[PDB]
Parts: sequence; C-alpha cells; structure tokens
Amino acid sequence: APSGPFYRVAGMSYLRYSNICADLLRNVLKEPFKAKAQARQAIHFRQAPYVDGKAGASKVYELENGIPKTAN
Amino acid sequence: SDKGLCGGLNSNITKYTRATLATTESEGKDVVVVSIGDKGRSQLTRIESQRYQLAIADTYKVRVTFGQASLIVEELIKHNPQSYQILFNKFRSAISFKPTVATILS
Amino acid sequence: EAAAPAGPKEFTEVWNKKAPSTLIVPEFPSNYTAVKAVGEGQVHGDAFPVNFYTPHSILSQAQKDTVVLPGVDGYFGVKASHVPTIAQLKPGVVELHSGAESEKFFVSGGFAFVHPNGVTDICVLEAATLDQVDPAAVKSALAAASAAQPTDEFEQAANRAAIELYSALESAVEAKA
Repeated sequence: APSGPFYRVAGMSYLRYSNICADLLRNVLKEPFKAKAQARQAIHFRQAPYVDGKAGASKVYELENGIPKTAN
Repeated sequence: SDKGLCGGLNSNITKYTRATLATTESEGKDVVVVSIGDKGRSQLTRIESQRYQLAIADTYKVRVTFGQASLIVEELIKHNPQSYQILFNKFRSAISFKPTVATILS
Repeated sequence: EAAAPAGPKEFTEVWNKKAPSTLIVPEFPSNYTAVKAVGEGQVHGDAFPVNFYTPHSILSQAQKDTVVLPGVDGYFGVKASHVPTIAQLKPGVVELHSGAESEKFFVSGGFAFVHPNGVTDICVLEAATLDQVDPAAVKSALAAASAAQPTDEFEQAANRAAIELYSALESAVEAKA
C-alpha cells in the first residue's frame, strides 16, 4: 500500500531499517570492539501519550541487543 | 532533563518553547507539543496542555543512543506534520548554553 | 511557489515581534557550520574534502583524492569536481584513498552527498573497518538468515536487509591485500 523501497512498502520507516542494518553489523564485529559497540546499541527509555492534558498510558523499553527486528 | 537540580535549564527552554510556539503561528495551525525528559511534562502542561500529546522520559538513565533516538523519531512520524521543531540547549562551553531551534521539514 | 521567505536571518526579525524583548534569539544549526554547499571554492585541485561521519564518531574530515562509495546502483568513485549527488548507499565498503595508502571502512548503508562545492559528506550509521570484523560469524548468521523467512511482511524486509548485508560482507573480506 505504500510505494517505494522494500522497507517502505513493508510499512517500515527508513530509521528502523537503517538501524537494523546498523544492528546486524555490530553482531559481526571483533570482540575487543563488539561489546563496546553493544554500548551504543542499547535502548532504554519510555514514552507516554497525553491525549487529554494529564492522563497516562505508556511504553517502556529495556532493550539491550538493539532496535526490534520484528513488527512494531 | 530527567533529574532536576539543573538550575532553571528546563524552564528556560520551556520559556523558549512558547517564544517560538507563538512566533511561528501566523495562520492558526495544528501543533503537537512533545517533551523529552521527565521535567518537561510538568512544565509544558503549565503553558500548553491541550497541545501536549507525548512524553518521553527515562532517556539519559543508561545512555543516549541513535537507535533510541530513532524510536523517538518514529513515534514522531506516526503523527505526520509538515515541520518539526526541536528545542534544546546547545552545550557551547561549561558556562554558556545558548538554546537552539532545529527545524526539519517533511 | 515562494510563499514563505524563511531562513535564520528572517526568523530573528519576526521573533522580536512576538516574544518578550528580554530574550535574545535562539541559535540555529547554520551558525555552527562554516562549510556550505553552493558556496564557491573548497576543491583545491586534486584533493577534495571528505566528511565521513557516523552518529557516534567523526571518522574522517580531512581531504582525500578519491572515495569509492557503495551506492545502490553499484560502487562508484568520487573525484574532486564530481557532479552534485545524493546517493543512497548499500551495505558496502567505503574506500578512502589519500594516494598510495587507502583505508577501507565497511558501512551499513546510509546516504552520501556530493555538494556543488566538491564537499563529500558520507553519512552512515555503523561504519566498521574490516580489521575489526571477523569472517566466521558472518555466515553463521547468514545461513540462519537464509533459512528463516516466515510470512511476516515486516520480517520480509528485515530478513532481506539481513541477507544483503552479510552477502556484501561475505564478498568484501575475500579480496583484501
């Protein structure tokens, strides 16, 4: 239903696609450099929508191995 | 920020928020106000609570990574605006922090 | 087609009409870069400025004589007064030559712009040199990525990105000098 590259027609944004390809390069690095690249791979934050002004509802992340390869 | 012994840093850019959020509205447009950092939801509601729709916090707890900043950006493209406004303090030296507006057009 | 004469200099003059007069103007990212695109110069004959970046590192900002960029059509090379280019890059090897000596970074994909003043601005995410890649576990996950293709259409792209990355990574460890 979108028209474009293989990530864009699959609903995926370019930022997710380019970070998946960034993730899979890090899993192939040398071990003196693989674990320090695991530092810049981790994702730790949280989000919360504000539909009314003060309400709640969120989505927390304690991800280590990288951005999720599966469907969001 | 997330923790708040900063000394009026989280308020100076909340002040610089409405300084640019009243400036760039010349036609009555939609604006979604987002805050990254837990000290932003407590101060942006004081000015715009009807346009405040997203709250990212717990960002700086381990570190800041590009994959994390990608996911924050993908949640910002769920809404699709025609422009983006990023309001932050540019770390120039240990003394001066001149704030920046960085704009991204769709 | 020119409804909004915007810019950094215009934003200063109008923001003094809506904000308080106490506040000075916010800064802009144009005030921190001195190198422009249409500004004439910045080639200097043989060696042209190459700004090879990542989010987490500035891997090069001095001048080179040729850059082999892994574009999605194929590997192309940039000389000094190259045509202006916005090139989306595949997972491949960026080769930075200075002369007889060349450094070979394997990148994950991400664009590369050649600006009209001859400035090359490579913009990738993960740019590993091949010295710190091992050729063992690349096919250990490529064989797994050659097997696991379900009807997940989101993993249709993510496995496709998994296959084409390691496959270019297979072919670019073999021909090293």
